[PDB]
Amino acid sequence: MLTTLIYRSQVHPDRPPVDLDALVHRASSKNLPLGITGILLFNGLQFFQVLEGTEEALESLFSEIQSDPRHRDVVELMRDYSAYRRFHGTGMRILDLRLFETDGALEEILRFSTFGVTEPVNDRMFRLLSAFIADGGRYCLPEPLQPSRWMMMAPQHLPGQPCQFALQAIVEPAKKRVSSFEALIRSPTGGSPVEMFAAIAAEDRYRFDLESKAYAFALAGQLPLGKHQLAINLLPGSLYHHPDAVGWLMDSLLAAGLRPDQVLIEVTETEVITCFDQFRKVLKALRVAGMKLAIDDFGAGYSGLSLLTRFQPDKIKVDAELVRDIHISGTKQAIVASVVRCCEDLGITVVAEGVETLEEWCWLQSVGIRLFQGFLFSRPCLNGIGEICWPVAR
Amino acid sequence: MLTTLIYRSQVHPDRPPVDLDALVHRASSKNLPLGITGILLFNGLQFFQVLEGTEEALESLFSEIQSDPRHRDVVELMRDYSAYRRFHGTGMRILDLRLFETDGALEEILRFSTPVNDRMFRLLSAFIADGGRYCLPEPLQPSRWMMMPATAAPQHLPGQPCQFALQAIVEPAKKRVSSFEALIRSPTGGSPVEMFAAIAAEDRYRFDLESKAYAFALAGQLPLGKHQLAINLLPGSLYHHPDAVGWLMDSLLAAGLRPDQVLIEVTETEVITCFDQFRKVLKALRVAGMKLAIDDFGAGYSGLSLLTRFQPDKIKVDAELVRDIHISGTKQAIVASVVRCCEDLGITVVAEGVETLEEWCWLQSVGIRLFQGFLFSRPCLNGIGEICWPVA
Ligand SMILES: Nc1nc2c(ncn2[C@@H]2O[C@@H]3COP(=O)(O)O[C@H]4[C@@H](O)[C@H](n5cnc6c(=O)[nH]c(N)nc65)O[C@@H]4COP(=O)(O)O[C@H]3[C@H]2O)c(=O)[nH]1
Ligand SMILES: Nc1nc2c(ncn2[C@@H]2O[C@@H]3COP(=O)(O)O[C@H]4[C@@H](O)[C@H](n5cnc6c(=O)[nH]c(N)nc65)O[C@@H]4COP(=O)(O)O[C@H]3[C@H]2O)c(=O)[nH]1
Ligand SMILES: Cc1cc2nc3c(=O)[nH]c(=O)nc-3n(C[C@H](O)[C@H](O)[C@H](O)COP(=O)(O)O)c2cc1C
Ligand SMILES: Cc1cc2nc3c(=O)[nH]c(=O)nc-3n(C[C@H](O)[C@H](O)[C@H](O)COP(=O)(O)O)c2cc1C
Ligand SMILES: [Ca+2]
Ligand SMILES: [Ca+2]
Repeated sequence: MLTTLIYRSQVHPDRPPVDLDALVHRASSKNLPLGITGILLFNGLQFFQVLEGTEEALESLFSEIQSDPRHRDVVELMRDYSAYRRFHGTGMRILDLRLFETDGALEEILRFSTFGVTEPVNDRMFRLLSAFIADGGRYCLPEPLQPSRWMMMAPQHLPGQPCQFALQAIVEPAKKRVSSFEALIRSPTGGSPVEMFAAIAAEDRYRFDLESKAYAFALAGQLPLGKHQLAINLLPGSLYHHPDAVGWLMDSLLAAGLRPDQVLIEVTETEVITCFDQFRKVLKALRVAGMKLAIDDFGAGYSGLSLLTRFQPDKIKVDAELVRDIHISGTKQAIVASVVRCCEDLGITVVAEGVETLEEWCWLQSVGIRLFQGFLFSRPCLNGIGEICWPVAR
Repeated sequence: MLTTLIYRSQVHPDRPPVDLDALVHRASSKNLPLGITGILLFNGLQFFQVLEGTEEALESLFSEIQSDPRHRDVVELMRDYSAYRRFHGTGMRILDLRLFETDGALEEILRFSTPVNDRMFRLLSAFIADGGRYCLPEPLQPSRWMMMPATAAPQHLPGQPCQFALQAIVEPAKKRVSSFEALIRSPTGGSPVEMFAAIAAEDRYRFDLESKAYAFALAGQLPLGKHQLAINLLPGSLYHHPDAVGWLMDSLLAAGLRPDQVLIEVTETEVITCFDQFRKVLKALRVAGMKLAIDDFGAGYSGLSLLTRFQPDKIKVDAELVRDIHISGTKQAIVASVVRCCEDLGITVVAEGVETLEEWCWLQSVGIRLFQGFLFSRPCLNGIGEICWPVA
């Protein structure tokens, strides 16, 4: 079955320039008997390749290409089924963009290429080609943000309590600064939030979720606290199945020596979406009281920034599924960069969570993320502040 | 109940400089007895104002401000309930941003106000850093444009269980018609709601699919040419007989049309509820060669997570996001982000329900080039309607 594969990559500027002549001669000669067609674009620093052929033949070739030491930062942009070949000729075509001016490159592409009965601008492949020609260095990973240039550098449990809390830090690595702490619920035996809520009767889970926060506020009250935000997770139901849940949280946090502005509530969009008029009453009560709110797991389940027409949170936490393998996904790169920009324009804080690798941290930083949560920096610490690992040079 | 109101605006660059001394002086003197506080930022071309006070007082004030001839392009950025007054003891005060060094303006603000964890402060920072971002350019001012006149030919086609109205999707910068969208009508000329209500509930999926033959027949006889044909389908009507894609393929080819010429429109709200069955339809569409568009993008608040699963050829920005975009900083930020994301992904963006020049101008400023709405073209029963173009 005919398939299209589109990727971008970049060269090593430190090494001798790649023989473009030998590359394209051997490519075109290998591709032809395998039924592989397409075009290669080169701007002096970046490669852009469109590959056409069977799914099995493109998977075999991309594996060899990803593995090729001539280039790095290989980012897949498109991979889908096709009805016709766009490129024709007994081999791989190549354009050195540096030697074309203004729109001569798009002119040479359109010489031998077929884009159907409608205008070429109606083809996604052509639009992706145009975007690389007009502005290719856009998602080119900067040299200081190359992952290869980076490397990475006590408290007891409480079984007597009905619940305990683990703390995970939100960090800003550029200033080596802890931004805030998120409280994660744990069972008396140190079990997960799943295990904890499973032990609670279903009709009592909303009330338990709200009242467990008294133990989170108390813990935060005994810690070197001072002036970091405390994020707590709540179901929206737990907030409005109660006569004054906002006022209850208010009394509970103030008795622990915390401030309204220091406490942030984390809810997801999936949880909120079914009940806007119910939630907007709760958010209003939170705002007036002085408490903050984040939209958590933004990317998982129902997620869109058109949600921001209903209300604007103080913070948006980008889901770990958008963060996962962002270094190779053109789709995830575009989406996260879009979130960063929208929130910057609206004055909404952005946190990327589930950050596990340097490659994730580096690419998230290139698209504008400054606040990070994940195992790479700091793991959740039961009833205390865990150690933070900072990325250092070399 | 305390409320915060934040907006930005632009001066008239060809008119004499307004005495801002007298403006702010009178403002501060009027604001304080009414329980209104805040500040004004000025960079030479743009204003940025924070207003604090009751919902009633700020409503009354902002209404006078919106009608004020001293400025234009008033864009509301924030309106929400507030915990406390950030500018207590300051009815109104102006800061000329050109009179400050790099962090100087922000440090002055903090010395007289009552902080990066505050949304108001972050919005203040954004205007100080890059305030010219959503500043509407001079050639894109609504007053610099005017719509043109011009002839349609609607025709009743008998012996059909349904008819189709055609509305053009246009590119005004090239005065070019991109595509035509087929909108179903009853044999009498009634709405899509009027048509489907006459069909039995369990036969509505089949009817939706089968009716498309009459849309292809229309398109082939209009000569179509190098134009796309957009058709509206329920996802359910696509995974329903086993050969639904193949049926549609046979029907369009017999009409003289090409696969790449036909685009399928499914709404964001209906797709998200059935990813699992839509996936096999997606494979068949791309093997066959037909295109896919996500319609009403934004209406189900799940467009971003949808682009994670699959990438359509086109998205059509919901008419609600287009509505009042000229005064909504929220919608301006959202649409501009969507446009930027789609540009990176190679997805075509079309704005829906474009009714006014104000909408078209601000849509243009955030990157949109394809437009659908009553401003340019109204739906025409079984034919190509007349198209109005904006002229400078
Ligand atoms: N794989 C991976 N995981 C990472 C990484 N960094 C952090 N995590 C983890 O992801 C979870 C936090 O995500 P969440 O969306 O808050 O998801 C949480 C949160 O929703 C939650 N939860 C925690 N406390 C409460 C609570 O008090 N009430 C409610 N309703 N939910 C809670 O239950 C979910 C499961 O939480 P946890 O076991 O505490 O697991 C934590 C955590 O350890 C990473 O780099 N990689
Ligand atoms: N206020 C305003 N409205 C504008 C403007 N421009 C276009 N419209 C209109 O909005 C509708 C097109 O949007 P839609 O989301 O496709 O909404 C359509 C579309 O979803 C639809 N529809 C049409 N044909 C079919 C069909 O064959 N099958 C299915 N399932 N739905 C269809 O039913 C809906 C109702 O369509 P219509 O009566 O044809 O009404 C059209 C149309 O006249 C504008 O500038 N301002
Ligand atoms: C940017 C770039 C594009 C490439 N394109 C192709 C290609 O289209 N076809 C191909 O066979 N090899 C291509 N290669 C080379 C392969 O990665 C790999 O070196 C080659 O398949 C090995 O073949 P050989 O050693 O048997 O000659 C490309 C390499 C780079 C860096
Ligand atoms: C940039 C801008 C900001 C303004 N801010 C205020 C304000 O904060 N308070 C106020 O009373 N008038 C403000 N005005 C003036 C009002 O639009 C309007 O002229 C005034 O409220 C009319 O009331 P008056 O006739 O009693 O002066 C502002 C005008 C402009 C152009
Ligand atoms: Ca959380
Ligand atoms: Ca439609």
